[PDB]
Amino acid sequence: MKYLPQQDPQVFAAIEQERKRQHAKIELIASENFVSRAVMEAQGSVLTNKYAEGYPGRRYYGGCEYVDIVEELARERAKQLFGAEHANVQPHSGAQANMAVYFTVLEHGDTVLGMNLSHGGHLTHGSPVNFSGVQYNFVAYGVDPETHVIDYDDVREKARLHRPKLIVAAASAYPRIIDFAKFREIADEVGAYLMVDMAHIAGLVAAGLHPNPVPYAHFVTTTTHKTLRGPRGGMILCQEQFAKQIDKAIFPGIQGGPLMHVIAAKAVAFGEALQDDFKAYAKRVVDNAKRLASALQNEGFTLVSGGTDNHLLLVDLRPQQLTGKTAEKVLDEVGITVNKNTIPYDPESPGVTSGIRIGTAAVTTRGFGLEEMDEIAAIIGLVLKNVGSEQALEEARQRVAALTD
Amino acid sequence: MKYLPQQDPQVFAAIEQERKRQHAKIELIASENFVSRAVMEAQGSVLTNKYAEGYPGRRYYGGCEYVDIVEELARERAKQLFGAEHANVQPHSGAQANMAVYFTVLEHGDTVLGMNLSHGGHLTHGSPVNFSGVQYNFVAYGVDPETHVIDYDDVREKARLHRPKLIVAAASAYPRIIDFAKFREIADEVGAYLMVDMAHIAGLVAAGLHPNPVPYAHFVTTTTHKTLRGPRGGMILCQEQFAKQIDKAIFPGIQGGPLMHVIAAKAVAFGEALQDDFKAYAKRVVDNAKRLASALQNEGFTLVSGGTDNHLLLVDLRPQQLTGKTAEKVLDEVGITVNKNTIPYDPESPGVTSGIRIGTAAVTTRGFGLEEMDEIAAIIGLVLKNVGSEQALEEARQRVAALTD
Repeated sequence: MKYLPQQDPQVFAAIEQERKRQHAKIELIASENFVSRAVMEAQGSVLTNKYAEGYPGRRYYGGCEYVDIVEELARERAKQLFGAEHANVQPHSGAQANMAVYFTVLEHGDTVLGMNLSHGGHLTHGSPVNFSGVQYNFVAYGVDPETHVIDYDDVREKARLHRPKLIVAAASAYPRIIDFAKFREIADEVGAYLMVDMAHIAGLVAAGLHPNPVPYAHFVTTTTHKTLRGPRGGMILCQEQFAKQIDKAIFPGIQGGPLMHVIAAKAVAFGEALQDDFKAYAKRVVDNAKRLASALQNEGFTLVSGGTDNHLLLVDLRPQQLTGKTAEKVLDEVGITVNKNTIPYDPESPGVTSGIRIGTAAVTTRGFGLEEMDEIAAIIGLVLKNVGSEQALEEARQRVAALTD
Repeated sequence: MKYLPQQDPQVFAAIEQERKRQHAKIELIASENFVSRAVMEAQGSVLTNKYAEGYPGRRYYGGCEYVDIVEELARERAKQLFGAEHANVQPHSGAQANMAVYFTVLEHGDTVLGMNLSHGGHLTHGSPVNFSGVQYNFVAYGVDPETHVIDYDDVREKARLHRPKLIVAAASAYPRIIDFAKFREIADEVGAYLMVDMAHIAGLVAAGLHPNPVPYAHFVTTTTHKTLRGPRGGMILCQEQFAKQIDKAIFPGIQGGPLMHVIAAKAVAFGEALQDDFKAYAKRVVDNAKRLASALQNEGFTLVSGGTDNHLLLVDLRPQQLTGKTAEKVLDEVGITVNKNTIPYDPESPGVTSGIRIGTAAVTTRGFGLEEMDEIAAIIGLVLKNVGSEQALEEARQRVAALTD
């Protein structure tokens, strides 16, 4: 940076702290990643200056010829990545992407069927303190109490009982492949739309490592910043039949001016995802997660569902008589970043939990491989089996530093 | 830029076109401005990588110590700028800032009283194709048919008749000072909350050139990217009594992860606005608008309300037998960027209009003064009085180029 250090020493010092923090820690928050310098440069461009309400070639402001090129690049590359008939790259976030789909097909008070939030469903899939649960009548399906795999007969029963207008599939903390074909079959049985929120798994889908929801779902929502490794924001994919309605839902429905610089950054990220090396990256993410899962099991940990098919895993800490809150805190002390996370049928509150959620997307981006996964698991074992030993924690600290260099 | 040109030639070429366009044109879109290089660098930082749901010291993710510093800098500087008791710097946009306030105090179907959209009110102040008009029951007050000043007796009558839960003051196309004291008096009479959407005038308020709504309003919303000259995004100000509710409305209510890099950019912009030179800048904006108004009147143009108290003006093109659409198009041909805009009591549709909206914030940022305002008015006169003369348009083109260098 050249101008920020002089203009704003306070902001610059804090940004520098954050940059150094991102290098020093072992980042295992499953929703996080590290964007490329190209993505960041696009976000830091003069495109922030442009009002561009509307869509390419159909804007409500003059002078949009070039931001139109940028938005169309984003849309076309997204369609190439996911094989979708239509893309809307304007959503400000995952929240707004989901909000727009709900606004498109539902009226206030309509019934929606989503994944149980404490089994892996997201805030925007019906929390009573979120617009989703306040605006629409959410009901929930669960995972099997033993296998922790989505119970598709429960999806079906809930759908047949409650008769939702919309069914939502996908999750913030589900470690297995989701069967979109079965969701669509159930949706078809009850005459419901199917929305798939692929936010977490989007990069894996792009790389052919998770089944693609696009051919099965009426609407696919996603963030651009998780396994897709792009800037912070949202996106909607859908068939041409819903294109006009979806676009109108984003604008003039729920947003105003789009963030053209972020949209540029989206285009860049999609371009990166189209490359062969991104496919190799995504395979390493999944390979690393499986290796980490196996290594943690070797350390004596129980995993929700018994492992992972994707980028993330959930440790059930009940065998260790630890809460997720306790584990999160102590791991923070040694430089490992995880989230406390409810496990299916958790006896603890969401503020406490019996689990920790871990993902490999970020560490894989920084070049971690199988050997590093073994060591991460070993350090987690050392820490969680010796929470009261400051010497154990100091050893962990040194081993974490050894990994981040 | 260093990495983008190599990684993504297509995106880079389009960004470069846009950068050059921003230099070449006379930018008179009233909602636009040019951010500093420091603001852009903050947006292009690694802060995009950080999930930070929640608030400073009260986050749902570990490792937020430094993004907390950044967000608190934004909040404290905003409070210093506007004298507000509380700031929420997380809203992704003006849309989301307004959305959150509505979510805080209203239930589905509640009556809200806002400015007539064709008299200057914004999309999010009750358009039937926007969430505001779909979710809540909007009624409207108007300006006087002759003076084009808000009719405060109409505000009062509408309030007493319809009994709104909330009154919204502020506008996207109102060239005069708004009397927030009168709005609060009316709000008090009917037991309604008062929200002021100061998006357009925020920089002028910060500079003491427009009365501050903060002491009169329960909630003040704004964008950060208009006269405030910051990054693209939203903000909410309110008294401490509503702080908790407002914060909960933004998260977990209507958003998820905030854009920490944009929040950094907000802090930077607020820091710039706190400086003496920003006050001088804002005075030049208002001085320039008054000069431009006078100069246009000298060219024979009629202005809505007969001039301006702020950064923007509205030309009533009926005396010239031109539509706003026609004027917008021909000015585009010569390198002057304006919006078609409905005038109060417009006989034309919103797709056609009888007016153009012009603002001086952007041209003032690039260093334009009073002499430049005279020349801009002269060029607009030359163009709009000679729409059928290609030689006149070519002369205009050359004079525009002369201004932008």
